[PDB]
Amino acid sequence: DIVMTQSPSSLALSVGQKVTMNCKSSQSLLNSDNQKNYLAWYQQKPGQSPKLLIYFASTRESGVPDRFMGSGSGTDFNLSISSVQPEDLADYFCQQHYSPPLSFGAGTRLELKRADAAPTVSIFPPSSEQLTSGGASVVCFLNNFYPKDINVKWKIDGSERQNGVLNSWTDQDSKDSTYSMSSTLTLTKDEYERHNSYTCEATHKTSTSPIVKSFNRN
Amino acid sequence: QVQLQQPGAELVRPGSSVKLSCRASGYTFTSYWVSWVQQRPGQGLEWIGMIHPSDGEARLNQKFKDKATLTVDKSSTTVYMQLSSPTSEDSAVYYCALFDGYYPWFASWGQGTLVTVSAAKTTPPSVYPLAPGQTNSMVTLGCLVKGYFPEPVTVTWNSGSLSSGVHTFPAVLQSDLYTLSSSVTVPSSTWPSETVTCNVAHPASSTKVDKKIVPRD
Amino acid sequence: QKCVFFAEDVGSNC
Repeated sequence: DIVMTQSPSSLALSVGQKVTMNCKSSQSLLNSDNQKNYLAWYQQKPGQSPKLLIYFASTRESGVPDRFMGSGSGTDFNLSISSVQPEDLADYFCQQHYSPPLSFGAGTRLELKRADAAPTVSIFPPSSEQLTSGGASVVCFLNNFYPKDINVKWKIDGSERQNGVLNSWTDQDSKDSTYSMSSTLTLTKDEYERHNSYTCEATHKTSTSPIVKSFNRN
Repeated sequence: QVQLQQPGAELVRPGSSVKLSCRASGYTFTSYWVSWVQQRPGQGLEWIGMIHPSDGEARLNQKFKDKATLTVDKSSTTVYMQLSSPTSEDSAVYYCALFDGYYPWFASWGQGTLVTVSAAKTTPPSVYPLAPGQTNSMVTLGCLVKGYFPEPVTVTWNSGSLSSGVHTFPAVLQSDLYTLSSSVTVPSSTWPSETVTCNVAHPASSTKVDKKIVPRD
Repeated sequence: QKCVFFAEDVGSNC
């Protein structure tokens, strides 16, 4: 099986800028007899099926704008866009069409650059309604931050807690180009009632210190 | 135009028969290879294998040798992939795709079928209001949507009339059921004087729940 | 036909 490596897996861009996305393969895709390289490129947008951009490393599929350009040879390939447009904000992955089984890269996601923004952190205790049913979910929203990289940690009465933490992230905002994250610590009511102090802790580039929201059960 | 028509979503019970359909039109069904392609949640694409509908010859990826069975119904020009012994590991989007004529890349794709493998019963959501226990110019309110099955749920605020300042997060798997949350950010001077209610529609359980967010006592 | 234009003829049906 031929292995396809696309690094890095995301790029932050201004519109109008040239971007170059890399694809390496574990075996040369060059055919010596015809001197052609057997790599395809695809564009995918969330909730949509992939779209053919390039085949034989550098041939644009008809209908594909000429700002899209494929290049390289052997094990090293690049997809460039000369002026990145808003509609070009998508996932792009390579596929060797050299030998079966066909194989794809993990893709490179193209994202919009914007000023660093600190997350807005809100922590919410369990509602009385959940409690009477033997469940205690503590919710933490970390909203409208940039860049996307964030680490959230929970503390119960001083101790880090990992079991029962479930996290969810939004794709970049089409309005303000920020990212948002939801972190939920789910305990039994029995464990929730035995502790006082609940803290949600954010590590983000925008701060030297944890961004922290906590409540006491009293 | 070439068309490859796949269903939006199939729910398949463990140790049961995932038979996925790909209806072809606008081209000679019997002339070209049809591939199946796997996309696990944000994990990149896996080629499962391909079948030639002229005679039903199947070349599989070695990875899917004991897992995938490919067949063809020439009279309904439809391609079937069947997954044996399916687990939650096989929950993914499954695309069918056509080679660009005789060339081993994909000009034409189906919309894909979201396959969920699970033994969960249809369960409506529990909706919990998230209200603030501190003063600022803005205030964030929420809804925790917990223990529903299957996907999807639809969340609006004030029946769609609040849309700015809304973050509805993708669902996570919790206890073989789905949990999800939604935050809304409004001016502090306006809450709770102007009411804020989250609406959660779960079509599969034929259920909708509304929770008005009231201040904590 | 069943032939596929892979770079090599091994397992191409060509």
